[PDB]
Amino acid sequence: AIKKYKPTSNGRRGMTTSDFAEITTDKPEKSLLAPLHKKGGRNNQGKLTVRHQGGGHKRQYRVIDFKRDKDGIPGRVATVEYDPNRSANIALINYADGEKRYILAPKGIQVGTEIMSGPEADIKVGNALPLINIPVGTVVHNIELKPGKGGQLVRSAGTSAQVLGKEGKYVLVRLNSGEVRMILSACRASIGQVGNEQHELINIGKAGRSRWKGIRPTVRGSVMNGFKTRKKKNKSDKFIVRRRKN
Amino acid sequence: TYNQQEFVIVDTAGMRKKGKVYETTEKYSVLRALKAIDRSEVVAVVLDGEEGIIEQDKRIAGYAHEAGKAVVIVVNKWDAVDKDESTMKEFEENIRDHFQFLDYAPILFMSALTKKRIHTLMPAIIKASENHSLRVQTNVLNDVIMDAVAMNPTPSRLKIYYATQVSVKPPSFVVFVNDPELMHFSYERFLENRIRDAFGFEGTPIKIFARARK
Amino acid sequence: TIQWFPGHMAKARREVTEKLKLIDIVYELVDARIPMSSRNPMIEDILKNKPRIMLLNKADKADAAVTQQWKEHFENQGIRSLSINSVNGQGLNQIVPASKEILQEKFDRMRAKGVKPRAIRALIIGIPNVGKSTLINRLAKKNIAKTGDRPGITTSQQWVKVGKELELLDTPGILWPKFEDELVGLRLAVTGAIKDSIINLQDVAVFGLRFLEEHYPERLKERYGLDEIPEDIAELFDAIGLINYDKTTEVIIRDIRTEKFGRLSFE
Amino acid sequence: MKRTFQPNNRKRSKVHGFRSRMSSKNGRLVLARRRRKGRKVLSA
RNA sequence: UCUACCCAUGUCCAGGGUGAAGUUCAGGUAACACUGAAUGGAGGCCCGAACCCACGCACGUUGAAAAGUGCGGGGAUGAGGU
RNA sequence: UAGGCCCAGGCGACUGUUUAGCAAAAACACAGGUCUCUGCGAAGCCGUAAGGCGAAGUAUAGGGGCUGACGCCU
Ligand SMILES: Nc1nc2c(ncn2[C@@H]2O[C@H](COP(=O)(O)OP(=O)(O)NP(=O)(O)O)[C@@H](O)[C@H]2O)c(=O)[nH]1
Repeated sequence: AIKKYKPTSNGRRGMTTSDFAEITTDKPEKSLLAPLHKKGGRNNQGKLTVRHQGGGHKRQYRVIDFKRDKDGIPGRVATVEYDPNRSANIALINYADGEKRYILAPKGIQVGTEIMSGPEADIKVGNALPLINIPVGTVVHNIELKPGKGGQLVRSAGTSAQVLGKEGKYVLVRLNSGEVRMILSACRASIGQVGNEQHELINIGKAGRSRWKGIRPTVRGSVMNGFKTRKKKNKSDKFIVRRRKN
Repeated sequence: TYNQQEFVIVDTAGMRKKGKVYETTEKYSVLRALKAIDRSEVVAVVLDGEEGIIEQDKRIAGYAHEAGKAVVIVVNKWDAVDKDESTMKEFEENIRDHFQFLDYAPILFMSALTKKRIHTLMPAIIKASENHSLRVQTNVLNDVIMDAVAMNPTPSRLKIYYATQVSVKPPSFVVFVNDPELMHFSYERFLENRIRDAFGFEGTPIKIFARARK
Repeated sequence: TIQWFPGHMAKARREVTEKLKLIDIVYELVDARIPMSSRNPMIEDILKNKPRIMLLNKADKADAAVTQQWKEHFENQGIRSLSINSVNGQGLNQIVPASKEILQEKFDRMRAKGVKPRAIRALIIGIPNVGKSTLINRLAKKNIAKTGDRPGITTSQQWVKVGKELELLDTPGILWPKFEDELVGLRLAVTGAIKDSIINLQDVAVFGLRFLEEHYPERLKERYGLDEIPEDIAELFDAIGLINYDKTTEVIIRDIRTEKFGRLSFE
Repeated sequence: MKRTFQPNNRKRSKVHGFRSRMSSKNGRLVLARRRRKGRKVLSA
């Protein structure tokens, strides 16, 4: 889970690292790769807009599949791999049809499990179903907002949502941040809670590790010699049942 | 008559901003409102509790302060906003942050609609009546002056020689110095705070005059 | 012998005299281990027609019974005295009421004169290397004064406004220009309060050893892993080891001030 | 110490060249002014 | 084309020390964590050349030089230099 | 051609960065802590607008403040 380094130096005091106990491969697949260069917070004009960014190790994008839509054709999980772009782990699926894909890895996936997505799929980890079919009380992730897109909500590491009601032509869902809102009933969602749940206990432990991850130093405004910002006539306000007053 | 004491009360129809008062001589009444202040000796400024502090309120309070009149800041309509613990201090602290130039004024809360704590207004008024017209002994006042300048020996160097009072309302004081040019507005304000702390002098402005060596 | 008397000590007297009028009350800090020898007659001659209280700081390192007896001796002498521990507030709560009771006469006279009561102005005075700055920092809870484990840290007097209730004046320690009784100088050097690079450490160690042998023979017996009481000093010095012939004197004086031994007093 | 001028032929032509001047309007105005004065060399 | 930051592609760092995790034998045990032995080679780790800086002193100040020289000094596998 | 050594107090946890050419530090940054906004065409920014960064990322994730290792008091 979490590994603690012994204090053999001043820079290693209290540094903790992951364990990588859920990784079965060290090489990605050439087919599902694409170039991805780094921006320094600049834009099409070249001027800086976002501060505290830039630098870091080079990365390559992995083409995840947030849409599913491959009904029938049962698939078998082949491997679980580490992804540098996100905070979760990904899983490779060798569909019986022949085409291979990448999906988010929910907690509890073992190699060799048979997954299936569609209106007739059963309720178990890894499946994907429209919100109509799933019953009350389940924990789901990869929530969709409007039919046809892909997994907008609740897909970070160790986050989950819940289904509450089945009001007509909609569904009541409670999100990770205590939000309660209605979602169109024709949208899709995936069963289970995202894995790598111990990701938040990792101590960086050094000034250079954050530099590796791509974060630049922050200067306090003092030496630089509670107002809600959500719009007051914003749409989709009719769908917010219980506010995020926490 | 209140508590075997007579009183006179005047209303002034409100005051709005100078820039946007381009009315059809109906703003000619504001001159009448300004006149009442000259004939009055205690001023009650009223602010709404439902609405926050508006910039115009600070300007209006300026006229009373510059006239050397006792002021009692008053807020009305608590029936609108919540009445709860620490909601007392939310506006009590906010007023002090914004209304710095007047600090002597006591703060009173009452709502006219529900008639809550209305009878408490006059107890403020009578107390303010005395302080606007008060004299301190010449001996005592001088003895306090060089105690303040001793702990703050940072006035060439300005010299303090004498101090006394001239008027009852407001309490004017004159200090004889080698030269009034050396007087600094920061130091002049410093003298006022010590005097305002030696005695009560609550709810009334104070003015200090400076005279040369003569 | 012991002559240490720099120029800032000389300037401190003049400054105190020139700022005497503003003072309302005086606190005179006196070490508990040597209550009589720690008093300063030179500064006491300047200080008159002013109420004062004797304070016994570092009271945790001294024997309770002798300190309490000295407290009684000061009390029936005709002066108020108290026992205080600066590092952890032990008696710090019972000084503001004492000051109020002492100054109540002038306070009520002024009140009847027709003015609002004001803050109490106190001046702290004493010999160096006693808690005249740690006490202020504890009283103000702010850690505003500079403190160190050697004499002569502060160099200029400073005003500290503790709330709207107290105005404290701090002062560098003051020593009389010339000592008269060598035993007092020896005791002062043992307790600190001297630069320790101007004096002879060997005589200090000899005095400490003979006082220990006279008064606390059992504590000398336990010592640090050795049990003997011979006539000379070289027996104990070469306990744990060319070895330092007599530099171990520092060791002898090193632990005692840190209370490696139990609590004791010299009176 | 490095002096401010470190010569390089490519950058000179890319920045102060003829085609760079002709690309935008202000460069064309510069060329027109230099033609009007009669300078033997124009652009770079 | 100097300097500040960023982007894409290359390139440089003589030698010598210390000995983390892991692994094996194993007092211990019923086996540990802990003994030791062997293996292992981590580190904004250590000493120190090339390279990069610029803490002390002296000289020079119509200088060899419109920021240098001489002797000492700091970093030197990284939040590195180019 | 190759390290001078040993005691006692402050200050900053450490490695690093700064006024090219007077100030290399106790000043800046830093790992950790805490407050606040944001349900996705997100909040913030650059632009008159189109168009972009945030990010092809989704509250264990991003902006904006205050402090500044870790052990014993708040
Ligand atoms: N044990 C103990 N140590 C105390 C006490 N009071 C002060 N000290 C110690 O005394 C030292 C600080 O003394 P300090 O007050 O600065 O002495 P000083 O008279 O102000 N010297 P100077 O006037 O020159 O600044 C610290 O080492 C502190 O621990 C006490 O009551 N007990």
